[PDB]
Amino acid sequence: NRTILVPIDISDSELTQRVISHVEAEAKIDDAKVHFLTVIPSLPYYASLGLASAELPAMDDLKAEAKSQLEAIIKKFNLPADRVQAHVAEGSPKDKILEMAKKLPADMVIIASHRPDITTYLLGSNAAAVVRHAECSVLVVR
Amino acid sequence: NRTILVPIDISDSELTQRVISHVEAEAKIDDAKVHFLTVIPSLPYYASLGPAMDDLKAEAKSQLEAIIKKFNLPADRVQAHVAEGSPKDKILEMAKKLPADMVIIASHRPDITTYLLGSNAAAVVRHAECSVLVVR
Amino acid sequence: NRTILVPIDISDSELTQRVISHVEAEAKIDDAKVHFLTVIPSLPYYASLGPAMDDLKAEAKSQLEAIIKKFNLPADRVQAHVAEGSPKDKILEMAKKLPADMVIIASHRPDITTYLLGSNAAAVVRHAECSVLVVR
Amino acid sequence: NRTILVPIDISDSELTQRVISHVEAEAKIDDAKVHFLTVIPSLPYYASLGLASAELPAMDDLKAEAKSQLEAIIKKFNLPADRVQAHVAEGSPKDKILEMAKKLPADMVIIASHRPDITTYLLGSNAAAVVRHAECSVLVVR
Ligand SMILES: Nc1ncnc2c1ncn2[C@@H]1O[C@H](COP(=O)(O)OP(=O)(O)OP(=O)(O)O)[C@@H](O)[C@H]1O
Ligand SMILES: Nc1ncnc2c1ncn2[C@@H]1O[C@H](COP(=O)(O)OP(=O)(O)OP(=O)(O)O)[C@@H](O)[C@H]1O
Ligand SMILES: Nc1ncnc2c1ncn2[C@@H]1O[C@H](COP(=O)(O)OP(=O)(O)OP(=O)(O)O)[C@@H](O)[C@H]1O
Ligand SMILES: Nc1ncnc2c1ncn2[C@@H]1O[C@H](COP(=O)(O)OP(=O)(O)OP(=O)(O)O)[C@@H](O)[C@H]1O
Ligand SMILES: [Cl-]
Ligand SMILES: [Cl-]
Ligand SMILES: [Cl-]
Ligand SMILES: [Cl-]
Ligand SMILES: [Mg+2]
Ligand SMILES: [Mg+2]
Ligand SMILES: [Mg+2]
Ligand SMILES: [Mg+2]
Repeated sequence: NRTILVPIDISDSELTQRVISHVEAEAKIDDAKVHFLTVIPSLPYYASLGLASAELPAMDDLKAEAKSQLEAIIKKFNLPADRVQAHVAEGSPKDKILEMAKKLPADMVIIASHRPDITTYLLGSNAAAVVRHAECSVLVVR
Repeated sequence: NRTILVPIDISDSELTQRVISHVEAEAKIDDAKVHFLTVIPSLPYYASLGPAMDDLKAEAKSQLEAIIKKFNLPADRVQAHVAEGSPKDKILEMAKKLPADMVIIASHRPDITTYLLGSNAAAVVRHAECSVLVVR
Repeated sequence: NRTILVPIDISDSELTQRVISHVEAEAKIDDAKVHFLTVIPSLPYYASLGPAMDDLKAEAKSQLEAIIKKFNLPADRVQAHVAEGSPKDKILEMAKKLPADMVIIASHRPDITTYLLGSNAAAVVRHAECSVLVVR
Repeated sequence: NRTILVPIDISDSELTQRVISHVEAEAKIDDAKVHFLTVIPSLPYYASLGLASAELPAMDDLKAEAKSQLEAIIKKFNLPADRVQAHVAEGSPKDKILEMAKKLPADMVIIASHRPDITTYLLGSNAAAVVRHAECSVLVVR
């Protein structure tokens, strides 16, 4: 039965805190499996400044860390342990979200509109791309 | 408790058929009130080139009421509305006035063209102050 | 050399007045050919509720030709066109068919509402294969 | 007279190479001043993984470096030296582009649609935001 994708940006509490009741409600409808995905973004510009000569941490360690934080966030959702799965990817958030939505495949993607503290843009760049490009239903949470 | 706005384009059966399961589900979560709205478009271009709106509104209301019979919803929790104007304008205005907690809309009319999101879905998902479910 | 497509909404004087200086400038860079297009909208909603298009097309052509007289462009480098359909559809189709090297469009009808980019400008800037100047 | 903003992402040759003839042509119309801006993007997510405990280079040095590369890119435009100015900022590219467009103020912003090598998205996140949110004309170059 139903598969729901919940992209999580571990860098912000509220983008997560907002979706909780929606993800739970959508899941309870028919005991769906809920896949949570955090994406460690690629750094093309910093790359051009010589930062990877210059050094960022190993991607293997960055993913292990991002995964541990995602795992803590997942536990904030009241969902049975067998209906949940944690994923970490590397890339543009929108690219990897859309890739996973296709690969699973997702029947619904549940995302926040944007970061709370910034009002100006009514839709964030990832939310906007995902809404437009997903092949499945997309719930934009406000 | 919750209020759900369901904009319906009475001229497209598939846009309407597509959201049925989602509306029914979303309503049942907490016995929400469901408002259906259809909007008779403004024709400003035609105005530049030179029946009664009363009558068009009654026909649209009649067709929306028949469409509502395709949804399993409690009769006492449902309301139908007809408006005149740009659809996105009147959808957004009703979302603020109700106010709506969710708007449920289909993405676009699928066809042989390259678009992925319709002009009204795009404006609604962007400008609504509440959550928006874009159905595919 | 270059081909410039200039979609005109004949019903809005300001959308048209706003691009005049940009079209004139863009043309003069290299003595470009300028194609003006106005699109008579499709009314599928009205079709669901139940004069001649020949006649509407001739009136629109006539109004577009009068609008073209507000531009300083060489008469031999200008062409006017009228189409029927969704404006963005027919704009994009003509941009591919000419093909256009640039499309020059105004952003939106400014008014008391929150929108910043009109439905046709948005689709054109996104889907055109060539450069697009969005005029403010 | 006229002021043109040309946002440049120093991390890609073609996003730059494409705009050249357009920027020159727009400038020659009436001897406009051309402001070039590169934005060093803020790294909220990497921040949450402890990378700034963990270390990226000093922002002062990152800006000096980004500026030196921008300066080389600017010289690829056939423009008089007194009608050109280089800027570096820190933040979201779209935020800082829009800020500068307002502050100058810009009469036109000239931007590429997206990165060449990625076809999927017809408009990049920064291009899309700038087109929508700029108060002035925006030329999207393809
Ligand atoms: N790195 C990420 N990994 C997983 N999901 C993400 C990531 N970034 C964003 N998202 C998803 O997209 C939602 C909306 O965030 P988005 O990035 O589009 O807004 P924003 O941060 O305000 O925009 P911008 O990133 O353009 O500043 C998030 O709530 C989350 O669901
Ligand atoms: N006239 C209308 N009245 C009420 N709601 C509408 C109307 N038109 C569209 N909608 C709502 O918006 C949805 C998406 O339709 P939209 O018009 O955005 O797609 P489209 O017709 O493919 O795009 P466009 O009208 O740009 O060509 C519909 O499922 C419906 O929920
Ligand atoms: N009927 C049309 N024919 C030809 N070009 C048009 C037509 N309508 C709009 N355009 C082109 O698109 C531009 C922007 O108009 P647009 O319709 O996108 O704004 P809007 O009317 O504010 O939005 P909407 O029609 O969504 O409410 C116009 O300046 C014109 O270049
Ligand atoms: N860091 C930057 N500083 C200055 N301008 C930028 C920056 N990033 C993008 N731009 C401007 O925006 C244009 C289009 O790039 P955009 O980032 O929107 O496309 P993309 O890289 O394909 O998208 P994404 O960044 O969403 O992957 C660039 O050509 C450039 O003019
Ligand atoms: Cl926005
Ligand atoms: Cl699209
Ligand atoms: Cl907008
Ligand atoms: Cl796109
Ligand atoms: Mg973000
Ligand atoms: Mg429609
Ligand atoms: Mg219009
Ligand atoms: Mg980019």
